[PDB]
Parts: sequence; C-alpha cells; structure tokens
Amino acid sequence: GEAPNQALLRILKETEFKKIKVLGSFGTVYKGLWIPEGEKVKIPVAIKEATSPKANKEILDEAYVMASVDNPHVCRLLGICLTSTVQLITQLMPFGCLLDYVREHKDNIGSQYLLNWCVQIAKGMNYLEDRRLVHRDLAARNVLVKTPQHVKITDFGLAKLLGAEEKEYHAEGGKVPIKWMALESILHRIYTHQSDVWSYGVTVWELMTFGSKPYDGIPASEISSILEKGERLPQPPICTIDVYMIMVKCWMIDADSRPKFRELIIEFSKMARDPQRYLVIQGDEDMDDVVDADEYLI
Amino acid sequence: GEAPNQALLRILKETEFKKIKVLGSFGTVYKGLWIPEGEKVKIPVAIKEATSPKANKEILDEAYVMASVDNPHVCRLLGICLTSTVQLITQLMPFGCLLDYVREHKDNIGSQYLLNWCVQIAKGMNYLEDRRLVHRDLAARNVLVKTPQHVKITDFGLAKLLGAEEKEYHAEGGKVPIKWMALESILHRIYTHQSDVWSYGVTVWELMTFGSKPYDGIPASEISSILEKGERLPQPPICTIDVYMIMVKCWMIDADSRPKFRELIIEFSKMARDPQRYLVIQGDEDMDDVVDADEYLI
Ligand SMILES: Nc1ncnc2c1ncn2[C@@H]1O[C@H](COP(=O)(O)OP(=O)(O)NP(=O)(O)O)[C@@H](O)[C@H]1O
Ligand SMILES: Nc1ncnc2c1ncn2[C@@H]1O[C@H](COP(=O)(O)OP(=O)(O)NP(=O)(O)O)[C@@H](O)[C@H]1O
Repeated sequence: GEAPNQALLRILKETEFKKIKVLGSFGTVYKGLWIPEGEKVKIPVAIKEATSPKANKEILDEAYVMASVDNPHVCRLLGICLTSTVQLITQLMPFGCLLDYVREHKDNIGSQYLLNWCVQIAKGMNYLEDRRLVHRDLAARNVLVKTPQHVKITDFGLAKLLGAEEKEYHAEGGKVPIKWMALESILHRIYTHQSDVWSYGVTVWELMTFGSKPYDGIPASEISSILEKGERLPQPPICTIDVYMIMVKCWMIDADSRPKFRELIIEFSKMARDPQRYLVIQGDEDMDDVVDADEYLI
Repeated sequence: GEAPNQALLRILKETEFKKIKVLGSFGTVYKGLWIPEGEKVKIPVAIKEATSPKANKEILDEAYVMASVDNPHVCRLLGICLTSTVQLITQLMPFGCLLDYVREHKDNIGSQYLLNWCVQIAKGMNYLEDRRLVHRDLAARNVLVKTPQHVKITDFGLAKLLGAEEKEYHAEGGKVPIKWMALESILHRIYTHQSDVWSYGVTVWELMTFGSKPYDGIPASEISSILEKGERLPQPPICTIDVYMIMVKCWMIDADSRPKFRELIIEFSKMARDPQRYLVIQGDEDMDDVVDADEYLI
C-alpha cells in the first residue's frame, strides 16, 4: 500500500504550560510557555483552545496532519492537551502571519527577503509533496514568521494525505478560498500538488505586491470566468519579467505545464544569489532556560 | 525487522561534470561542477577518485551510508560515477575541514561561532542516532564547512548501521583513531551512539582550543591507562566551567551516564543565546546557473 506513519503524537499535561497573552480570535489562540516536567527547558509555544463534536473532529484531523510532518519550513506540532476543550500546542511564531508582516514592514522589506521567502515556501511545499500531502490552502495568511529570515507553512485545516494510488483529491463541497485556487479546483473540486503550485503562484504575488488582495473587488462568483478568458493577476511593480514569468507559469491552465516545487526552489534560489537583478525595490538596503522548539527533540 | 531503506543511489555520467582543481591527496579529491544534463544548473561538487577490489568495497560501502542520510548537518552524497575508478560526488564544502579552519582563523573566531558549531554537530549526530547509525570516527577533521555559519558531518568510512536489534557494534580489528575513542571502544571494540558522544566531547575540545591535538605527545599506547586513572583532557582557556562540565560528562566511564545528543543540542543551544557568558575570548566581535546542492532535489 504505502509506508506506515510512525509519527509520534505527544499528549501534554495542562499543568505543563501557561498561557501568557491572547493572540487571536474562531476559538482562541495564546502565546505561552511549555515546560516539560523535569527537563530544564521552557518553550515558547502557541496554544489554540462551545464544544462541537464536529469541531473536535477537525482540530484532531489537523493535529494528525501536523504530527506527521517534520521540516524546517512546515509548522511543527508539539502536542495536544485533552482538556474539556482540546488544545493544540505548536511552536510560537513571534512575527505572526506573513501576510500581515509584509504589510506592516513594506518600507524595510528588500528583495533578498522576498526571494528567500519564495525559496523557503517552495522547500516547504516540496517536502509536503514528497510526503504525498496536498495542502489545499496555501496563501500568505498561512505562512508564519519565526524570524524575518525564517518562515514556515501552516494551517493544515484543509490538507489531505493522498491515499496509496490516489493522485487527485476530489472534495465534495466546501467553503474554499477561491482567489487562490487552481482552475481545475474551482470547476471540478480536484486538488493536486500542481493545484498547490497555482496557490504558490498567487502567494508569491501577495508577497511581491506587499500584501495586496488578489482580484481586489472582484466577486469570487466571476473569478472562474476570468481565468478561462486567459486572464491573470497583473505583474507587480517590483517584478522583473523573470520573476513574473514564474508566477504566470504557476497559472497555466494545463496543470502538468506548471512548474514543480523542486524547480521553483532552484529558480528562486538562483535569483536569491543576485536579488537586485530580479526585484527592483526603492532603496533596497526569567528565561535562562528558554529553548526554541526547533532545538527541542522528543 | 526494521524499515526498508528506500534511499536513491544516483549514478552520474562522467560527461556530466568537470574536475577543476585538486583538493587533496589516499586517492585524490577535486573541486568541480556537476551539470545534470538538460536542467539548467551547475552544482559545485567535490569529486573523489590502483584499483583494489578491497578499496572499491570500502568506498562503495561509504556511498551506501551517505546515500542513506539526509540532514542539514550531514554531508550529502550526490552520486557515484562508475568509471574504471569509482568516483564519489558530494557537495563542495568550500572552507574545508573544520579542524584546519579553526586553526587558520583563531583570531576571528568568536564564541557565537564555536557554540553554533557545537549545536549543529549535535543535531547532525542526533539525526544519525535516530537513523540507528553509529559514526565511529567523529572528530574536527571530519566536519566540513559550507559557510562559517553552517557545518556538516562527514567521512562515513567507519560508520555502521546497527542491525535490527543490535545495540552495540563489535568491531574485530582495525586501525582506529584512539585519542577520540570511548574507553569501552578501546578495551572492547564496542561502539555505541554513546561511544560517539565521547568523540563529540573530544571534538568540542578541539574546537575550544582552536585546533590543539588531544593528549599531544602521549603515545596512543598508554592513552587507555590514563583514562582508567580517572584522567581527562584539560579545561580550555576560553571555557567557562559550564562548557567544560559538558565535555567532562561526555567522558564518563559509564556510557549511559554521558548525555544524549538531543540533550547536547539544548544545552549548547541555550549557551548560544548568550555566548559571551559561556566562552571568554579576547575581543569577541560564468555562473548564472550555479545552484548549491542543498537546493538541488532529485
Ligand atoms: N504558532 C503561532 N504563532 C504566532 N501566531 C500564531 C500562531 N498560530 C496562529 N497564530 C495567529 O493567531 C491568529 C489566529 O490564527 P488562526 O488559528 O489561523 O485563525 P485565523 O486564520 O487568523 N482566522 P480563522 O481562519 O477564521 O481561524 C492569527 O494572527 C494567526 O496568524
Ligand atoms: N566535500 C568536500 N569539500 C571540500 N573539501 C573536501 C571535501 N571532502 C574532502 N575534502 C578535503 O579533501 C582533502 C582530503 O579529504 P579526505 O578524503 O577526507 O582525505 P583525508 O581525511 O584528508 N586523509 P585520509 O583520511 O588519509 O584520506 C581534505 O582537505 C578534506 O578536508
């Protein structure tokens, strides 16, 4: 069939960590510290906390996905705590979602950064493709910032692990973010790693325009029509044709004609060696026991 | 028994790469470029080239090991070329072995670096332990420098993959580097991940003393005696007792009493957040298509 998922799901004791402040508000997210008992470490973590049998089902499914992945560019799940309300414990990503971050720092974001992020995101997604996993919701809002030099992919709430020989995923009805979806996805609810590539393309466009909304002001209703007309998102001001060309390819109607994440890594990597050649931006240039989750291993 | 090693051994065509200059001279090592055909990439690589049926056996065994590992802190094997003489193609590590590198740059090596290297090396070794692999030859001469901020473990010429339930490796006779070996290894040719920890300890000492030779001038003959006497390598000048304490533990006679690599990561990681507190050092502060192997994936 396929390989045995021997990932480990760690169950955390509530006494083991303390919420410190609120981060957001669905359920409710906190920043806090996890202190495994008897190890002298403190780990900055994000804690996500009515009780719907359906809602629990979803969060548990997400936990399942996150627990099955391990990559420097994908969010790491530390554990779950099974209190009346289930809590997801993940690594704390200090600078929040990348979409809010390019918006809030446009005047300090250089080409070196933009290209590095495009590279890391492709590495993340290429890893996911290796693990035969399709994200289905890749977008700037779904990439968190550990540091300005290190981003990771998140929000596995829609991800699907393709079965043994299943190569497309056929969803059957849902509330999906249409502006980041491939055309096959919109017309036939078919999802693929290549479908992901399309969203990667739109994601890159969000970064290149410092946070602009795709098809701003265009009802999702018609988005589908537009794409068939042969239309696409416009070339961002800072983008040399080289970069834009890559986006446009991520948006070919023939999915097999789009590039592979492993190719996206090489291309954006090359451009990252000489940033200024590919992106033209104005003026380019107690806690003694705190340990980052990236250094805390089982 | 255990999991199926589905790693991929890539066989490279000789036409596909060119040696550019000599790096060292056993057989002979070169720096060159690998250009997969039809991909527009050029990859800086190291090429290692009488023909002894025994010698081939060894290099092939090494290739086997290197092809089975994948970690940011372990050397990556790109492929082998089966010409009259077998050639190993690995990623080019520009700054050479770390032992030569701390020697050649003592006056520019700060605590931030030393501690980061101790961290990366522990991550490498912890990864190897996860892969049930025992290195048996960890030492500063066996760590290469990709950049001053990124080192990787190498030389798998002695490594052993422990069998299904085999937990010690019992070698049967060899030319082994005694000054980096655990006491059980010297007296009983027994090797363990914990045995590796001992060598990690000596390795760290080499870094902390900027390249000094362990037990300088003491015949390997007696090394064994000394250790039983309760003696060990001396505390390096720059080492706060905190750091030295860690080395000393890597050298406990009871192997299970030594720390685990995953613990070594946490400890040196913590110290890396405030370097100056743990190490006291004087004055602490064409090729358009070139792609680093770390960005070239299958
Ligand atoms: N690990 C984390 N570290 C720091 N911030 C996080 C982390 N996880 C989530 N956040 C932020 O917490 C807030 C809510 O996150 P999330 O659970 O994705 O809800 P959302 O995407 O903002 N809205 P919704 O999709 O309706 O639940 C957002 O600011 C997230 O970016
Ligand atoms: N991938 C590499 N990149 C750069 N330098 C390398 C690489 N691999 C090996 N070298 C260097 O090439 C020279 C020989 O390497 P190696 O094959 O380990 O022989 P050695 O350890 O120096 N001597 P020996 O153990 O007797 O073969 C040394 O300077 C190595 O550090």
